[PDB]
Amino acid sequence: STEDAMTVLTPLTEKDYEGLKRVLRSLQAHKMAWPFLEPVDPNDAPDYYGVIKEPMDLATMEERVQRRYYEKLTEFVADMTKIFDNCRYYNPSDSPFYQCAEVLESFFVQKLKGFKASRS
Ligand SMILES: CN(C)CCc1ccc(Nc2cnn(C)c(=O)c2Cl)cc1
Repeated sequence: STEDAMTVLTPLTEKDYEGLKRVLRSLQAHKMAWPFLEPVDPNDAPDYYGVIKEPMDLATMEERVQRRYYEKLTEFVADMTKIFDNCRYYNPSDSPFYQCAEVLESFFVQKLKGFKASRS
């Protein structure tokens, strides 16, 4: 669609980056974001970094947003998706972390759709 191709191809502008920061800030304020605010502490999960190839967290994405690391929205969505995919890969489905990933990913999808709608 218009938004799917924009998402893949349209370079992110400074104006886009205001929208990206708003989305990230709203995730960081969400009640269910607590497991994802900061990198996974190895002492919470001793085998985590031997298993998870590309860790991700909201503080690392905040740094990348500040530095204009992302050229396309697809790259931003991929980093965010890693947070939730890593969590569901490593944890059982009845884990509170896994449940937080399900709730926060649905919230991110709601916010991401709003952001894509306003790029016009
Ligand atoms: C040092 N801490 C006890 C602080 C509390 C805390 C912070 C973040 C997490 N986040 C984790 C942890 N372990 N694993 C396997 C995960 O997947 C995730 Cl998302 C947990 C506790």
